[PDB]
Formats: sequence, C-alpha cells, structure tokens
Amino acid sequence: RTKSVTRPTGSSAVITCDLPVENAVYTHWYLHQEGKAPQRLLYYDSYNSRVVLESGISREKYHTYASTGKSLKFILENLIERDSGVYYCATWDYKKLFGSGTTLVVTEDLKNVFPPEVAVFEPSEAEISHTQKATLVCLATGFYPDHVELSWWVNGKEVHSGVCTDPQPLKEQPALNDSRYALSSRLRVSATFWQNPRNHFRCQVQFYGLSENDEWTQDRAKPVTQIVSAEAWGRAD
Amino acid sequence: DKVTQSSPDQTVASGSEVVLLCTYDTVYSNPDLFWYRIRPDYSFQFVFYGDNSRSEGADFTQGRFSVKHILTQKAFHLVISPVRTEDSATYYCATRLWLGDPHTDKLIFGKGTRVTVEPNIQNPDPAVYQLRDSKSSDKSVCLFTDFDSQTNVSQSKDSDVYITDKCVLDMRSMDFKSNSAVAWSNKSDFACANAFNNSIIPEDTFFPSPES
Amino acid sequence: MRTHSLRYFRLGVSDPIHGVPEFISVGYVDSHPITTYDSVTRQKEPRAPWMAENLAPDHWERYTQLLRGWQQMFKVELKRLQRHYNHSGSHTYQRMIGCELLEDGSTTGFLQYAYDGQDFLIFNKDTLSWLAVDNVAHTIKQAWEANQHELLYQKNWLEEECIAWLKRFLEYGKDTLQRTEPPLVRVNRKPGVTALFCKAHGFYPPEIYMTWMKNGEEIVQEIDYGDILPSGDGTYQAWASIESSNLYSCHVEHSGVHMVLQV
Amino acid sequence: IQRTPKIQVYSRHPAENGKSNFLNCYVSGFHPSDIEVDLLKNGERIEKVEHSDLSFSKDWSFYLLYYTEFTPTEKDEYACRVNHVTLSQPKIVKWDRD
Ligand SMILES: *[C@@H](C)/C=N/c1c(NC[C@H](O)[C@H](O)[C@H](O)CO)[nH]c(=O)[nH]c1=O
Repeated sequence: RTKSVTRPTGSSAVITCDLPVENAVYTHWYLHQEGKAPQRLLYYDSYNSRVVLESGISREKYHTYASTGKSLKFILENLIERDSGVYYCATWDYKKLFGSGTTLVVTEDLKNVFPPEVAVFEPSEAEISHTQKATLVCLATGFYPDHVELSWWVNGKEVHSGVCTDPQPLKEQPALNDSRYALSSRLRVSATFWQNPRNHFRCQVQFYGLSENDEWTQDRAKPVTQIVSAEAWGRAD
Repeated sequence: DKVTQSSPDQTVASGSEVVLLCTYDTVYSNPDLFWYRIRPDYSFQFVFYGDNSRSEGADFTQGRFSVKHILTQKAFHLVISPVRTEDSATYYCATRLWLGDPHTDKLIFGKGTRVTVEPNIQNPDPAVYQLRDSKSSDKSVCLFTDFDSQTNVSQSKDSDVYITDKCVLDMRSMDFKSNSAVAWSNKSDFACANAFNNSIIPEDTFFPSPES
Repeated sequence: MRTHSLRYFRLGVSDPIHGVPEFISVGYVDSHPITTYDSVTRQKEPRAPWMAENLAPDHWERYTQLLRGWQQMFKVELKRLQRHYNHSGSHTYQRMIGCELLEDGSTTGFLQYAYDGQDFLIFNKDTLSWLAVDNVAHTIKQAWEANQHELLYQKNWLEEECIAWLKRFLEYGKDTLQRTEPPLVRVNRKPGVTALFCKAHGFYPPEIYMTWMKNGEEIVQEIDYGDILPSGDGTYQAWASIESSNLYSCHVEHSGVHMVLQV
Repeated sequence: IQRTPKIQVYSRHPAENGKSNFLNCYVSGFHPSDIEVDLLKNGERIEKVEHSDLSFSKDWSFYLLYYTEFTPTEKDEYACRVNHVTLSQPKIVKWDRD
C-alpha cells in the first residue's frame, strides 16, 4: 500500500498522499528515518492556501500540487542522501491518522545502480521426506538501491500465508562504501501441494528504479522501475 | 517538550509480557499522550491514547494492550500481556503540542523501542538441507530450518559465503510456524555440512546425505 | 485534578425590543466569557486578553462566517417553531453545546436545544439519538435523525475536539484559570439566641465544603447555609451558621486543603 | 413557563463604616432576559454603576452583577431596584449591614 521512489541527488521528487479522504482542511507531512524519531516536516493549510513549515527547514525545499478533488502531492527539491526515508501524510479525524506513506531513496551517483537478478530454488527431497512440507527459495542479487519489493504468486495469485521475506538485505562487499545487495525469501507449502504439477509458483520482485524522464548514457541497459521474476512448476517425482 | 524511550530493543517470546518505557516532560498540566507503532511493512498505526484521567485504545488491541500512566513519576508505559508474533514492530510514544487550532497540532515522538517476538517451537527439528538450484543459476543453497528460536544465527566465517539471519515462516492453513536461514556461495569446496560451522549448532541437527 | 468545563451558548428572540439584538452567541470556559458574536457586530470578538495572543487571525474570520450561517439557521428554526406552535408575539430560542472534564476522571458531552426556557431536544451521543419532549419536537427529531453523518460529526466534536479546545484554552489562560487563591475564614457572633458565623472570602475556585463539628462529632444538620456569591474582584465568598455553653468548630475544604478553626 | 429573578445585595469586602469598598447586586435565575437594574443611595438612584456582561446558565437561565464603589455610612441607605416582565411593579430589596 506504500508507494516507493528512487531519485538522483539534486533532482526533485513527487509524493502523493494515500489517505481515506482526498482533501482535508489541514494536511500534515512527517518524515521517518531508521535511526531517529519521526518528525513533522510541515503541514498544508487549505484556507490560507499555504504551507506552514518548521524552523529548521528552508522555504524553497518543499511545495504542494494540491489538485482539487484528488489526493494532495508534496514535491521535494535538490535531493540529498540524507533526505532518504519514508514520508507520511497525516490528518486529524480520531487521532493522527497517518497515510500509507511513500518510501524515498536518493543517490549521489547514478552510475552504480543495477537491477536485481531473481532465481528460484526448488525444495530438497529430504525435507519432503522428513517433514512432508516443501520450501521454495527466492534469491535476488546484484541491486544497489535497496528499494525492492518481493512477493510470491501461486497460480497467478498473490499469497500472504506461508511467505517470509528477509527484512534487511546483505552486501556482497562489506568493505565497500557503495556495495550491492542480496535478499532472500521463502515460501513453505504442504508437500502434496508442491508435488502437484498443475500448481505454478512464481517469485516476483518489483524493482524501483528510474523513470522515462531520466536519461541514460551507458553501454548497459536502463535500470528503469520494472518487475523481475522467476518461476517453477510442481514436480511429482 | 521532550519525550524519551529509555527501554532498549528487546526480543521476547510468543507468550511473555512486554513493557515499554516512555517518559515525558511537558509544561502541560493534562497532556495528551500517544503510543503508535511502525510495522516491518511500514504501516503507521495508533495503539493507545492516554491523558491523566482516561485512556482509549485501538480496536485491534482486544484487551491485550494496556497503559500504565503514573503522574507522580511522569511515566507513560505500554504493556502487552498476551504478546504475539504479529506485534513485532518498532514502537514510538508521542505527545500533542497545542498549536492554535486542534487540527494544526504537532506530535513529538521518542527515538523508538524495537520489539522482536520470537516464536515458540514446540518440537524443534533442526535440519540443514541442500536445495538444488534451477539451471538458471549455478549457486548452491543450504537451508537451515525447524530450529528453536533460542538458537542464534552467526554470520559467515568469510566473505566467500553469504549467510542471512533468522526468519519466521507461518503456515496459517496448518497453523504451524517455523524458523529459517539461508546460506549460499559459489566456491568449489562448498558443502551444507560446513556451511554453518561459524554458528552454535544444536547437537541433534539433521545432516542429510547428498546421495539421497 | 479540578473540574473544568467548556460551553457555547446561542440565543435568539423574535421581534425583540429596539435595544435587544436578534441573535447572540458566546462561549464560556469555567463560567468565564471567552468569545462574543451578535447580530449587531456581525463579527466574532474575544473577551480574554490571552485569547488573541495565541490564536491566528484567520480563526476569527472563519468563525465569524460560520457564525453568520449559524445565525441564519437559528432564525429559521425559531420562525418554524413559532409557526408550528401557533405562537405570536416575542418568544425565545436557546442552544447549549459543550463538554466537561470532571475531577473524578469521567468526561461528558452535551448538546441541548430549548424553547421558551424549557428543554426541547437533548442529544444523546452514546446512542447517537435526540430525545424530544413534544410531537412538534418529534417531527424535527425524525428530520435530524434522518441525517446520520451530521450526528457522527457532532459526536466526534463533543468527544474529541471540545476536550482539545478546552485543554489548549486552559494552557493559554493558565495564569487566570489554573491559579488558586486561598479563602479567608472568619467567625462572627452577631437574634434572640445569636448564631455563630463562619465566613470564607476571596477564593477563586468556587468549590468549597463548609461544615460544623462539636468536639470531633459532626452536627446532625442544624447548619443554616448561605449562597456562595462572587466578589467584584474575580473571587468568591460564602457563609454558614449553626446555632448553650457548648463548644463548636468550623471546618472548610477548598482545592484539596482541609482547614479547621477550633473556636 | 417563566421564572422570576433572584435578588442578592451585598458588599465586596466586610463593610466598615467610612471605608471605600464595593456594593454588589447579583440577579440570577430569570428566564425572560429583559430586566432593568438600578442601585439606590438614600432612596435615590446611583449613577456611577459598573457591571459585567450578561451570562448564561446551564438551566436556560441568566445571571448578572451590578457593582459600584462607595463609602458606607450608617446614615446612608443602600438598595437594589429591579424591574422584570414577571413583576407587576419593579421590586426593591434593601441591604442589611448585619
Ligand atoms: C468561536 C470558536 C466560536 N465558536 C462558537 C461555537 N463553536 C464550535 C462548536 O463546535 C459549534 O457550535 C458546533 O460544532 C455546532 O454544531 N459554537 C457556538 O455555539 N458558538 C460560538 O460562538
């Protein structure tokens, strides 16, 4: 439910509010970062039609789209790596109702961005013989921006039961300042269900990269926002 | 006004009681205090609200959440008596600053206390299988699973092999949850038997033979 | 803790005297005037120095517009009531809305409409209903209960926003509202058999306990009582009498302190 | 149904003769909110009267305070004169020095 955006340093970013109601009289905007407490960045007053900011932020940093009838948008300028985080809209109905929010990552250099490779590993026969349960492993490797979203689809349907995804990626080169990432996920089902050859399993990684607005000048492909995938079918042995 | 969460990050069991410590200093005589949480899916949800004289909780608490608000010590603690694995999250406490109009008010949060609810494996079956790779990739995958939460995963001995950490897999259909950890490498001398040699392994860990 | 209250009152009169305006609306925090709007000024104005100090200028304009709208609604409602009741001449319509934070921890919320000084409709926020007192009142009861979104909004304001308004008001007026001034207690002698007077003076919180005890035992009533009236300085006063060759002692409780004089 | 107001005349401080103080008249509990209130010095109206604004009660009633600064002398008589619609004639209540 949370949108995601990756941007270069010094460029602008747009974030749309995901709230039950589109247009509220006062709409607040908060930032959350991993190490520190969330803080209110600003809020928008519809009556005065202006943003009320905090004393620690420049006035030429953020602004609003505020499309009528639609959810409001917040635009950020001259992005720096310390602007990476997650941004939540907020409103006062019962308590401070936070929106779904949007995750944002920004990079100084656009040269070191890569999309991930997705591989699917089939369950071991030993685990089927021992526990009567089958575990399928998805490995995604070689993505520098840790802004991926992994999911599993059986018979083309998103599954939330029996799925585990690692919460922190790991670096191939721990001694590198700018190192690439790898992530793993597991889906466990009854061995009878896996042994059915009709059942189709797919691991899908939504990778958040660049847009068509951005330009690319490399010999390589363009790491645009995309969906990488891998799949397998049941084996009855 | 300042809000501090002195409690460090804690790992509890699926049946313990969890206490989260939050202390506030404000000029207000009857401040509005709040407990919120951020889930791993980054969902920002309201848990509890407490003033000096009353409290109101979220619908999802179902009596499992309560608040210890003691005025003399200026303390606003959060207690989860039946703590489940579904509540593993980073919890924050906040206060409301009156700034003109009620809908213009700001919330000031604490740095955050993180709660990890490990599961209770009734019948541990620690096993290290070798999942055969799809011909799309050459890497070999070793899976360590069905171990108890007390066993702690240690990182790889060398950078040649990559080992993730503990993860919780819940089968809702069978109501059974297990623990899992993956380890992969492309080295020619890579074996699942020697994969987790850097971690404290249970003496009764299954080591299936490759010739199965 | 102390018992605080926020209230808002609206009053309208048909064919008023030339001096009397048609519509008036004023707010009270713990019986202290806070705001004022009337049909003559047509502008909302403060009645406390600390009010305008903390509020933004947009607030007064916005609530002035909303008060003009509320004025029109009040006029049409009073005209409808007189039409239904077949009442000519001059009559009155009143509305009260607010909340209270009690010392025992409980909180309330009320919204009542009255006609000619008698209660007409009372909003029950927990049942989200409108208890009426007449068939004429029952008609508008059904009409208003048809709209449920408005009832949800009223309950939300009475339960979650009136309290915040009151708390920020008490923090703005902390000097005037959260202050406490101790009372001055005196004994007077003078009545064929003259009584003994216990008198309290110059206390801001108007909540007091006044009792008499004989040698450690409280009197079995027999204590006459007088009204507690406010002095012109912003404080209050009260008195109590009871009555021989018998010893008595006055006892007074105020703002959490218990005082004994031991005559 | 209408109710008559309640008249209460007193002093801000314990009235000592020949000492400047304030005389208060407190009129509360009247449904018709059109009244005329005056202070009487030796049977004659006082003109330097001061008063707070009209207020509301939770029982659909009103209360008001009319106060002035004076110096009490035993020769002088102080009274409160009030006219209401429920009263056929304006009633006068005198002040007791007790
Ligand atoms: C300025 C704050 C004056 N307000 C005012 C109000 N205000 C808010 C109240 O919630 C409102 O009456 C109800 O929501 C209406 O249903 N009320 C009032 O009666 N008089 C005032 O002057």
